[PDB]
Amino acid sequence: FEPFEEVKKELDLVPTVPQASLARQKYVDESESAVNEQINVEYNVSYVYHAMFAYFDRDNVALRGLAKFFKESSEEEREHAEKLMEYQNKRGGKVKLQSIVMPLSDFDHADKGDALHAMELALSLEKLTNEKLLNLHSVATKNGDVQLADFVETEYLGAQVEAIKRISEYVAQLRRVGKGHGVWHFDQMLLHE
Amino acid sequence: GVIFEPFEEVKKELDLVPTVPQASLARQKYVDESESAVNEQINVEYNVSYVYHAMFAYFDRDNVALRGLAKFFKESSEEEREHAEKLMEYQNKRGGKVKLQSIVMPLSDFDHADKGDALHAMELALSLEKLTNEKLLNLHSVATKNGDVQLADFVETEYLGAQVEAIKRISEYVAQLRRVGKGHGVWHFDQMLLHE
Amino acid sequence: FEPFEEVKKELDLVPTVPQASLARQKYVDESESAVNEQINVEYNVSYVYHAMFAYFDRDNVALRGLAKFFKESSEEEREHAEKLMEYQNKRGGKVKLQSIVMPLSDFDHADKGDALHAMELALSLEKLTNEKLLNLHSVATKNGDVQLADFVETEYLGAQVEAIKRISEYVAQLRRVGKGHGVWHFDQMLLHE
Amino acid sequence: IFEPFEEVKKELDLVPTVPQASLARQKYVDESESAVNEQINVEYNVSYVYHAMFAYFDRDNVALRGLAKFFKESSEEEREHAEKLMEYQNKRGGKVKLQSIVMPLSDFDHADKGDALHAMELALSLEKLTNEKLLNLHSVATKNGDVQLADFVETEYLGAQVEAIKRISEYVAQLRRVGKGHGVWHFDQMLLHE
Ligand SMILES: [Ca+2]
Ligand SMILES: [Ca+2]
Ligand SMILES: [Ca+2]
Ligand SMILES: [Ca+2]
Ligand SMILES: [Ca+2]
Ligand SMILES: [Ca+2]
Ligand SMILES: [Ca+2]
Ligand SMILES: [Ca+2]
Ligand SMILES: [Ca+2]
Ligand SMILES: [Ca+2]
Ligand SMILES: [Ca+2]
Ligand SMILES: [Ca+2]
Ligand SMILES: [Ca+2]
Ligand SMILES: [Ca+2]
Ligand SMILES: [Ca+2]
Ligand SMILES: [Ca+2]
Ligand SMILES: [Ca+2]
Ligand SMILES: [Ca+2]
Ligand SMILES: [Ca+2]
Ligand SMILES: [Ca+2]
Ligand SMILES: [Ca+2]
Repeated sequence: FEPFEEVKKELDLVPTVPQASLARQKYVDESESAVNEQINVEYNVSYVYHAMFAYFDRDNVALRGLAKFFKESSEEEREHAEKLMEYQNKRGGKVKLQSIVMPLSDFDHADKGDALHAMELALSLEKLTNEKLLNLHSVATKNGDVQLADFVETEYLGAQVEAIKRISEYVAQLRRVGKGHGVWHFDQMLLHE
Repeated sequence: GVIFEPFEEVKKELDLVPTVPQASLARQKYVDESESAVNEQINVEYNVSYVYHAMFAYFDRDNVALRGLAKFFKESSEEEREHAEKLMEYQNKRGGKVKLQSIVMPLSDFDHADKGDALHAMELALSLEKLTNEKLLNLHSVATKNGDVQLADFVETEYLGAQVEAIKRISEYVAQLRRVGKGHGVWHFDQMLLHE
Repeated sequence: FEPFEEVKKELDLVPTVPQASLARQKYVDESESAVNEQINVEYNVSYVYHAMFAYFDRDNVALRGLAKFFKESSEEEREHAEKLMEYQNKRGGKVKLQSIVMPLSDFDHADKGDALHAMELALSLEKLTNEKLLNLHSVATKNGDVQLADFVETEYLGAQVEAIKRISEYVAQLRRVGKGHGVWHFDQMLLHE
Repeated sequence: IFEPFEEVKKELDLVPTVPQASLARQKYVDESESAVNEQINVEYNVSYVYHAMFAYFDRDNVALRGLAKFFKESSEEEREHAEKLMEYQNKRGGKVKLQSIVMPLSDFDHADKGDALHAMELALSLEKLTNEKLLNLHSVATKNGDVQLADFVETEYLGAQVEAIKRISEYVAQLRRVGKGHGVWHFDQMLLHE
């Protein structure tokens, strides 16, 4: 091994124009795009959770535990997006934030009750996010990006499994306690959890 | 530039949420073969825990009196049970159902005239750790073959690195026991282990 | 009393073969065997409780208080087995661990509800263990082993009575609160007890 | 049904007897052992090059104390990268074989770029080369089916390598922005106190 002989083809590949990443290495456009797509997925879920917070924070709904949970969840989802934005820049890809569509605003449900409906929606959104994460992982693996696949596994896939179980447990408890007094009590639990 | 519509895309995720009470709500892309393989590994770890407990019980005998080895095997048994429990918790995180299986009777006596009890037991422990490593790698192969990305990662992250460390650690014990020789040497090594 | 006269009959009986216990004194094979049986009983209950924990830790069951209680109980039970293994060695008996059978995996019950059913099962297991402990004490007394009897009463019988009252109270409370909200509430109490 | 005492037989009589043989080694093929040794030499060589760069920037007539400190610290860290692989080799029961280290360049001045920018561009290229080498090592592991070696490379090296590449890229970018003379000296003061 001769660093100065083998580093030559590396020093000649150092970008000249100011707009090109100096760090980018073995990071293909398809991977860059998939990371941007996931940033948009996380940001969308953040926005949906913020909508759910705004619903449960209504005076006539008055489920303070669920409001707090969705408010904190929204904040956490934004962090998930930001971590991906930072990762994008670590790899020398360019972050491209995309539009975020209007979420629903009302989360009432006659049969299920608002709490259960909202938690079932949250569970489905977390499972949807997991599918998107597995897709980002598929793009990494298809393109042979070893470090991207590891990043997704280490920072996202495990936590997503945990998030899914946590919400699943909420759905289960909400189904057990039933509407009315039980839901209010579950909400108190969540308020103080 | 709209590339994702959560409320349109969850629709299929919503009408897939179980209604029957015995069904997991969390389970997602976790196939029966993976679930079974995790149950099998739980039983592997629990068996090893029981075997180490048998070894503790032997070295704790008044006439054997190797307190460092007894302590090591006792702590190893507890750690192995933790390895089993972490897999049990993982099963439930993935929405699989834990099924504890029977645990076979271990040997009770670990004497060996030629090698000496201490070296014999450490070589046995080494072989058990290597066997467990093989089982773990087999569990990993099941995940990779079925394309379970997160199960493969769990196994690598939580088990494989530690297993390599456990194997080197016990290998070092075997080497030292061989170096010090039977009698005074083994007793001294045991004192070291007792205070390690 | 002449220690050195009375002792020469005890000094020449000190075992010489390395496989023989030096400590063992007035400890008959039946007592040694009965101690090994109780070790297996305690270990079996540890395993059953671990199976109970694994059931209540399911996302769709989501009774965190019961899950925690059975998890801690499994650990406590293994400690009960271990203390008997150590006792065996104190008396110069040889520990022989035996097979542990596969326990039930599922604990749902349509009529009683899962929580009440599992607590009634736990109560029955503790009563069975008590019967086994009293049988062990009986073996000790039949054989005139004074210190084995003492060890069982001091270390096991009192604790067993407390465990049985504790679980009986859980059963009673579960019956009082009823299924649904009540069970979930009881579970919260247990979670924080 | 799992029977530890039956299945352990295969392994129990595979336990090596000769003092020279690893007791730990399991599913670790010669090609992986060799590739780990190669990477040890890669890291050690980069450590040596950074030490050469330290020695240049520490010259009284160059007097870029921030860059000197940065390269000195980088040299020590690179030696730690080498040593972690040496320890890993022993964890897996492979035999460490240290190789020769070639003479590095001693002077890092550059008429057009200026010494600071040239040295940082060189460092960036060295880190990218090391990344390619690490990915090669990972490829050897994957090709040979060594699950734990691949995991070790990803966990201990690849993420850190990405961070080191971004870090030095940022230095190159800043040196380009501030330009030669007062700007470089000021960047150097920043790095000195970083
Ligand atoms: Ca998320
Ligand atoms: Ca932030
Ligand atoms: Ca942040
Ligand atoms: Ca571009
Ligand atoms: Ca939990
Ligand atoms: Ca283990
Ligand atoms: Ca634990
Ligand atoms: Ca535990
Ligand atoms: Ca099933
Ligand atoms: Ca990993
Ligand atoms: Ca007990
Ligand atoms: Ca203990
Ligand atoms: Ca203890
Ligand atoms: Ca006997
Ligand atoms: Ca008494
Ligand atoms: Ca009381
Ligand atoms: Ca390095
Ligand atoms: Ca060091
Ligand atoms: Ca060799
Ligand atoms: Ca990995
Ligand atoms: Ca930074």
